[PDB]
Amino acid sequence: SELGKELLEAARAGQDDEVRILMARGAEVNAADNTGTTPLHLAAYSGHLEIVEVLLKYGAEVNAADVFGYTPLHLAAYWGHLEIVEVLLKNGADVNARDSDGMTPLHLAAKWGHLEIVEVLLRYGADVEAQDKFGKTPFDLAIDNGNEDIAEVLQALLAINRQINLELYASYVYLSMSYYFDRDDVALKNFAKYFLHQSHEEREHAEKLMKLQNQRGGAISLQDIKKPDCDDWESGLNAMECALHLEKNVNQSLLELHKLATDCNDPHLCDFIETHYLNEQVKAIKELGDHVTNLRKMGAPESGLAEYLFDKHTLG
Amino acid sequence: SELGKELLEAARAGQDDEVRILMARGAEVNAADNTGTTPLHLAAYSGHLEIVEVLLKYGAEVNAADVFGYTPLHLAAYWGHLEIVEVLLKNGADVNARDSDGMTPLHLAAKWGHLEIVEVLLRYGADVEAQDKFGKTPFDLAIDNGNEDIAEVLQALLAINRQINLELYASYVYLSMSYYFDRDDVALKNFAKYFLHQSHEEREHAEKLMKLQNQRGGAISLQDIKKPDCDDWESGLNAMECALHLEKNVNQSLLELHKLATDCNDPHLCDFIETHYLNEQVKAIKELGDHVTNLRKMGAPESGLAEYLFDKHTLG
Amino acid sequence: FVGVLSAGINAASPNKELAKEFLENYLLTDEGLEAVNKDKPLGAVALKSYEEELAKDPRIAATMENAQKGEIMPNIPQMSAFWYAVRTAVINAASGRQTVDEALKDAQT
Repeated sequence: SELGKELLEAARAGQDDEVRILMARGAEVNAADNTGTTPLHLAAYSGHLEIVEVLLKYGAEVNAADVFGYTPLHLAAYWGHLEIVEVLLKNGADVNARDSDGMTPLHLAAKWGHLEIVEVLLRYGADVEAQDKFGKTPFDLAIDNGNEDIAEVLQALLAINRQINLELYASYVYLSMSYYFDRDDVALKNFAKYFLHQSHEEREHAEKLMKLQNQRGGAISLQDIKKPDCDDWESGLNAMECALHLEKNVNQSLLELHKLATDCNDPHLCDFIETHYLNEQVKAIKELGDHVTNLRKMGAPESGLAEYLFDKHTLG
Repeated sequence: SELGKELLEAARAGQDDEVRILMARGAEVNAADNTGTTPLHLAAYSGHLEIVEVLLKYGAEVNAADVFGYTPLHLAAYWGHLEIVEVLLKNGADVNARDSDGMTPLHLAAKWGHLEIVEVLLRYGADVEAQDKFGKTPFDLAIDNGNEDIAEVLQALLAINRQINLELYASYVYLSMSYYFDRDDVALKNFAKYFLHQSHEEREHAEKLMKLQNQRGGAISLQDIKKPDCDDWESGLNAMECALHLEKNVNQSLLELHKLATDCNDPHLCDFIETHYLNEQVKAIKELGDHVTNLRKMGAPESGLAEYLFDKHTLG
Repeated sequence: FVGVLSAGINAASPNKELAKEFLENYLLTDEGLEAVNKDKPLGAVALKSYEEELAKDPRIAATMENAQKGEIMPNIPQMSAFWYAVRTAVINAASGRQTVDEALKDAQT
C-alpha cells in the first residue's frame, strides 16, 4: 500500500489523472484499510464512473465486503448512482448480497425511492422475497416510505410469477388423475384421455403467461412444483369434484390478479386476462359441474354401471 | 363392557356363533381393556376373518392404537394373515401407521418375509422410504433377514420412481433455458424454439415411464420437482454445455436402472429401456457435442456474430 | 435366583464342635444327603461328590448349571423394597402405563 492511500485520496476526491498516473506507476488496486474500505468503495460512494472503470480494468474486487457487509453495489444503490450500478452488475457483482442486517441492495433502492436502480436490479435477478432481520421485504420498505410506484411494480411481478407456478401445479394434478384411471383395477380409458387433455391445456396456459411476461420486459422466476394431494383418487365422481374445486381456486386467483392490475392502471394486462383466461374458466366450471350432476343422477359411485356408461357416452 | 369381555373371550377363541348371539343382544364393539386391546385386535391376531367382518359390520374402530402403537393392521401383517389385511385396507385402515418404534406394517411384512402382504400394502400406497428409530427402511429389514425377492421388488420400484422424477426435472430445465433466450436482451429465437422442443420431448419420456409402470401393476409415486440451477444462462455456448452435462447424467442413471433390471431377471424391462431410451440418449449426446464444437470453432461466446449465424444456419 | 438351603448354628450355642461334626462328617457327605433324599430330595446340593451322584438325573444337572450361572439371593433387608420396587416396574411394562426406561428408573429410586 505504498500507493494504496494515494489511491484512497484520489478515490475520495475524484481525479482521473491521479489514478491514471498511479496505474502508470502500477499502484495496487486492492488496498484495504483497517475497516475493509477499498478504493472501489470510495469510487462508488463518490459517483465518478471513470475511476470505477479503470479500477475494474486493473482487476479490483467487485464483491469486497467491509466489516459491516457492504459492497460497492450496496453503496451505489444507497446514493442513487445508476451507471456505476450497471457497470458493477456488468462485471459480476452479486445482486443478492446481504449486509450485516441482511438487507440486499434492492432493499436500499426500494427504501430510498430509486426506480431505475430497482428495475436494473430486477433485470439481473434480484430476489423479491428477501427478508432482513426484521422480516421486511423490499415491498414493505417501499410502502413504509411512500414509494407507491415501486411497490406497484414489486407486487405485480410477484403476482404474475405466482400465477405461473399455479398453472404449472394444476397440470401435474391432471397428470396424476389421468394415470390413475388406466391402472388395471381402474379400467376407464376415456377418463384417462380426458384428464391428459386437461394436463396439456394447463401447460399451454402457463406458457402463455411466460410469453406475456417476456413481452413486458419483466423477470420470470420459477419455483418448485409440489406433488398433488393424492396418488389415489377414488372414483370418477370424486376426481371430477376435485377438478371442479381446483378450477374454482384458479379462477379466484385470476380475479385477484385482475383487481391488482386495475389498481395499477394497466389496461393491457386487464384485457389480456379477460380475453385469454376469464372465459375459459367459466366454460370449464360449467362443464365440470355438468359432469358432476350427471354422474350423481346416474347413481355413481356406488353404481359401477353408471361410470362405465358415462365413460362410453359422454367422454367417448 | 357388560358383554365386552364376553366379546374378548370369543375374539381370543374364535366363535362366530358366540359373537352372532352377542350382536343379537347388542354387545358393544369398542371394548377397550387397560392396555387398549380391542376385540378387533384379538380378532386380527387370531386370524378368523368372520369375527373381523362382523365387528366391522357393527362399526368397530379400524385404527385403534394400543399403548404400544399397534393397530389391527400391524398385528395382521406380523402374523401373515392376508385376507384380514385386505379387508382392513378395504375399510379404511391407515397404511402408513407408525408404532412406538416408528415401524409401519410394511416394515413388519418385509422383516418377516410375507410377499403377498407386501404387494397388497404397496398397492394401497405404503411408503417405501419410511425409516424407524434406527433409520432402517423396509429394504434394509428385508436384506438383513435374507428376503431377497422382497428387496428386489422394493429396489426396482424406487428406482423407476426416481427415473420418473428425473425426467420431469429435465423438462423444467429446458423450459427455463427456452424462456431465457427470448428476453429482449437475448434475442435468439431459434435457440428458444430448440429448447422448447426438448422440454416437450422430456415430458413425453416421463409419460412413457408412467405408462410402463401402470402396465406392470406397480405404484406410481410422485415427488416435488425442484427448480433449475440458474435463472440466467450466459450464452448459447454455456447453455449447450449445460444441456450436454444434463443428458449425460440422465444416461448414467438409465444405465444403472438397466443393470438393476438385469440383476432382478426382468427381460421385459431391459428390452423396454434399450429400445426406447438408450439410443435416444446416444443421439442427443452426439448432437449436443456437435453443437458445442461448432460454436467453439466459430469463436463464441466472445463473438456475437458467431451465435447469430449459428442461430440462422444450424437451428434455422 | 440361587436359593441355598443352609444349616445355621445358633450363636448362643455352647455346642459348636458337636454340631460341626454332625454337619461335616455326617450331613454333608454321601450317606447323609442320601438318607435325607430317600424321603424328600434336595435337587442340586452343595457337596461335590453327591452332585456327581445326583447328576444322572438331568433335572439336577439343569438345576446346578442354572445355579452356577445364576445370581445368589441377597441377604439384606433392602431386598424387600426391591420386591416392592421392580415388581411395579413390570406392572408399568406389561400393562404399558409407562415405557421401559420410565418403569426401570421408577424402580431405581
